Amino acid sequence: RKQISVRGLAGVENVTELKKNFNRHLHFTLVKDRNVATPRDYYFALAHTVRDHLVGRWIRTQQHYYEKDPKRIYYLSLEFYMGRTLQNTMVNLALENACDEATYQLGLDMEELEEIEEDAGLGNGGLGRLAACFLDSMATLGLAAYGYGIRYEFGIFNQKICGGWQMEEADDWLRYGNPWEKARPEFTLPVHFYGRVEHTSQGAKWVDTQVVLAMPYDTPVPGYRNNVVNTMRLWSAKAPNDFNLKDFNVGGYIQAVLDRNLAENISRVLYPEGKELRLKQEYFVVAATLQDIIRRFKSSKFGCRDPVRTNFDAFPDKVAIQLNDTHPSLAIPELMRVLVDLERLDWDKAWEVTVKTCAYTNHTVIPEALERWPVHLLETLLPRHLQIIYEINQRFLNRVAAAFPGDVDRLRRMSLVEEGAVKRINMAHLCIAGSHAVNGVARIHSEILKKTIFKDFYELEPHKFQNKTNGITPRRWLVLCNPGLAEIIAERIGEEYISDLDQLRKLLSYVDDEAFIRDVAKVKQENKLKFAAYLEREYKVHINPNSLFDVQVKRIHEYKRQLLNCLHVITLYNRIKKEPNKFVVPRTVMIGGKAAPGYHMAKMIIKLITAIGDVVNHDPVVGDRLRVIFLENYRVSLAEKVIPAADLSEQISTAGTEASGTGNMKFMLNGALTIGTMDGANVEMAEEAGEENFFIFGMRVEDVDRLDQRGYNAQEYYDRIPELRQIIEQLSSGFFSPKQPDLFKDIVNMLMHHDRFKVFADYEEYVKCQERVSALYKNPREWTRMVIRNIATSGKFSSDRTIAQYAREIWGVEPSRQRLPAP
Amino acid sequence: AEEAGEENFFIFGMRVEDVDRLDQRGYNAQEYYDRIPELRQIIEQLSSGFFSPKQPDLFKDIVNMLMHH
Ligand SMILES: O=c1[nH]cnc2c1ncn2[C@@H]1O[C@H](COP(=O)(O)O)[C@@H](O)[C@H]1O
Ligand SMILES: *Cc1c(COP(=O)(O)OP(=O)(O)O)cnc(C)c1O
Repeated sequence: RKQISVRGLAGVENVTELKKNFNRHLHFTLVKDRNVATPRDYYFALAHTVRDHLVGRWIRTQQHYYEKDPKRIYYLSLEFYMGRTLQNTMVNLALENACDEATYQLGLDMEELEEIEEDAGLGNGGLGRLAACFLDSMATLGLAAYGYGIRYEFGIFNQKICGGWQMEEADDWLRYGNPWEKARPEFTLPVHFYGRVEHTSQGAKWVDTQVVLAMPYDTPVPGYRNNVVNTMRLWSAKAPNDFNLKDFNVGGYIQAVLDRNLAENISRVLYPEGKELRLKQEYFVVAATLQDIIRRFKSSKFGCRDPVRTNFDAFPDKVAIQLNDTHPSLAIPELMRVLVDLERLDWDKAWEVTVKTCAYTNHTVIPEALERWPVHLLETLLPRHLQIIYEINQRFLNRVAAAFPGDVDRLRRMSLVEEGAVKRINMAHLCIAGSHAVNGVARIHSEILKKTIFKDFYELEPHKFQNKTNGITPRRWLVLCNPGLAEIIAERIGEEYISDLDQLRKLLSYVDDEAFIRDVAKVKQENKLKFAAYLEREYKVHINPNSLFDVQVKRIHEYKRQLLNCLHVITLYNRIKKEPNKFVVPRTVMIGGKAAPGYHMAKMIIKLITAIGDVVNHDPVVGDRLRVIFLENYRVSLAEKVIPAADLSEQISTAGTEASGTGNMKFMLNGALTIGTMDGANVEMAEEAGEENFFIFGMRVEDVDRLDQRGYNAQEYYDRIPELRQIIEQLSSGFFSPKQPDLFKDIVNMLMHHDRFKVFADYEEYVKCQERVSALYKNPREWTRMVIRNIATSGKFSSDRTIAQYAREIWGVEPSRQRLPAP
Repeated sequence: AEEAGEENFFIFGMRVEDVDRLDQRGYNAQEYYDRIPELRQIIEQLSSGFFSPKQPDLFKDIVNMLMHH
C-alpha cells in the first residue's frame, strides 16, 4: 500500500527520458510501431508523453486540495470552448523545450504534429471561450475549481464554403478518440425525467421516472508553471441497456428503441426556441453535477466533519456554484429538491444554503434573449421541480409584498411565472431569486442590467448586483499565439507579466525607444509574413504581407454589422477605379464567421462578402492595393493565428448592443489598433489606452435612442450620400452578381427599408474614421507607437483579474500564484 | 366603384401611386404619431395597459410594430 506512489515516475526536462516515454506510448499504449504509425499515431504518442506529466501533478494538486480542504467552486456552463491542448499543456508545464528537441531527435517535426489535433468541439462562442480562459486563470491562481458540462460528441458544425455559400459539415472530433480525457464508467449517475409526484407523509416522492445515466469524463487543466492542475468533468449520456427482454416493457415491443436514442443525443449535439431536448440537456448537466458536488461534500474529509446531518450548514463554506447564464438554472430548484426531499432539511434551512451557494452571471442585454420555458413542458418533464419553482415564486412574491406593500404591478412584473397566451416560467428571474450575487460582464452591461432589465430586483436587493469585467488569458492569447511579442516584452520587463499582466504598463517607458519600436514592428512583420503564407498553403490568395491587415472575426449577425464594413470595402473599391493613380494605403480586409444555420440574412451576407472579393481581387486596376478574403471555419486554432497578424481590429456593433467582446481584448494585447463604436468592451479599453489611442466613431448609445425616438428613415441618408447611393445601385443592378442580378435583392431592401441596426446612419463617419486609420498607417513610427501604448495598457483584461475579483468578491476565497511543490 | 359610380361608394386613403411614393421617400410612422393627437392618445392607451390592466405590457409588440415596422 504506501509504496504504491506517484514519487519515482518522471525525470522531466530531459530529452532522453521524453524519447523513452514516446516510444512507450507509440508501442504499448497505441500498439503500433514506426513501420505502421501515421502522424495521428505519432500525434497521440506525444499527447500521452506530455499527459503523463499532467496527471502526475493532477495528482499532487488534487491531493493537496483534499488535505488543505479549500472552498472549491464549481463553474457550470453548457459549452467549454477549448481548442487544442498540446502546446498549451507543454508551455504551461514548461516541457515545450525538451519535447521539441526530443521529437527533433526522433525525427518528427512537432509543428506538423501539433496541427493534427482537432479543435475541442465542446463550444461555439464567447460563452464557451470565456469558460476556457476562466478555467486557466483559476488554475494559475490555485483555486479549487471544477469546470462541469456535457460532452458533445459532434461538436457543432465544421463549415465549408462551396461556391461562396456556407455548408455545415459535422465536427466528429471524437473519431479517433481524445488522448486528454479519462473515462470514469465507475461513477455513472442516474438522472430522471418525467414521472409523477406522490405527496407522501413527510414530503413529496417523485415516482415513475425514466432514467438516463450520466457517465463522466475527466480532463486536466494545468496552471501557469504552478504545478496545480484542476479538473474539467464533462458528462456523456448512456441509456440503461436492458432494452432487449429485461423490464418487460419489451420483447413484445422494442419501440422504446426511441428511449435509448432520445437519451443518447442529449450528449450528441450542441445547440447550435422552446425544444424539450435543450431542457433535457440542461437538466441533464445540473443533476449529474450536483450529485458529484454533494458526493464530494459529504466525502471530502467532511464525512468525518459531520457535526449535524453532515450539515449543509457549512455547505456554502465549502461550495460555490457559478450559474454561467440561464442554461444551468435548474441548479436552484434541483439543489432544493435534493436538500428538501432526499436529505430532509426544511424549506427555510434548505433555501438558506441554496442562495448562499448559488451565484449568477448574465451575458445578455436585450430582454428578448433571456430564457423562458412553457409551464406545460416543465409539468411534463420535470413535474416536481415545477412544484418547487412555484413555491420559490410565492415566497419571493411575499418578500416583495414586505418591501413595497400596496404594489400590485411589481408582484406581476417581478414574478417567476409569466402570463399571456402560453404561460411561461422566466429562468432569469429564478436565478436572481435563488442566487446571492448577480453580475454582468463589462461596466455598462452590469449597469443596464441594474437600471433597465432587472431593476425591480435591483430595488429589493441592490446588494446583489455586481459586475466583473471579462478577460482573456495571457498564456494562450499572448505567450502561445505570439512568442515573438512575448519574448521582446520579456527582455525589457521580465517573465512575471505572464502571471501578472498589469505590469505590461512598464512598457510605457519604452514608447520612444527605437529599439523596442523597431522590434515591436519586426514581430508583426513576422506574424503577417507567416499568416500570409498560411493563406496560400492551407486555403489560397496572394496576400501582400506589407498591407494593413483589417480583420473582423465575429458572429455573422446583422447587428454585428459586417455589412457596414462591406459598404466601406466597396467604397475603397470604387475610389481605386475612379482615380486609378491616387496613393491609397494598401489593405487586406479579412472577414470571418459562422453563419448560424437557419439564419438567411447571415447566409446572404457571406455570399456578398465572397463576390465583392470575386470582383475586386480579380480586377486589373486595383492590382494589389485591395483584396477581400473570407476566413473559413473560424475557430480557436484560427484565432491564435490571425489575431497575431492583424493591424486593424474591426469591432463595429451598433452601439448599445454588445455586452462586452473578448476578441476585442485579444487584439489589443497583440498590437492591433481598434476601430470601434463606444460600446461593450470597447469602452473600458478606450478608458485604459486612452481615447487618443483608440479609433472610436459612429453614433454613441444616446444618439441611437434619439434616432429611434424620431424614427430612423434610411432613405434620407441614401439621398444625401453619393457613394452610398451608388454602392446600393451596384448591389441591385447585379454588378457583384451578373448570373443572378436580383440575388442581393433582399439585402438591398433590408438596409433600405428596415435596417433594425442602422448601418446607413454610421456609414459617413465610419469611412471618415477609416481614412484616419490609413493615414496613420502611412507613418510607421507613429503607427507602431500607438500599438505600444495599447499593449502596455492591457492589464485590466487578463482573466486572472476577472477571476481574482470573482474569488474575493463573490465566492469568498483568496487567490495565490504559489507553486505547489510537486511534480 | 366603377359600376356603382364613385359617389355611391365610400372609397378612401392612399391610392397605390401614393404608397409607392411614401416608400420612395420612406415611411416614417413617427411623424403621423406626432401630428395626430388622437392617434398619440390610443397608442398611449395601448402601452399604459388600458385595455390590458392585468398584463399592461401585453400589447407591446403590437404597439412597437406600429411604431417602428
Ligand atoms: O481522501 C482523499 N485523500 C487524498 N486524496 C484524495 C482523497 N479523495 C480523493 N483524493 C484525490 O482526489 C482525486 C479526485 O477524487 P474526487 O474528487 O472524489 O472525484 C483522486 O484522484 C485522489 O488524488
Ligand atoms: C475570442 C473568440 C471568440 C469571441 O468572439 P467575440 O466575443 O469577439 O464576439 P462574437 O463573435 O460576437 O461572439 C469566439 N470565437 C473564437 C475562436 C475566439 O477566439
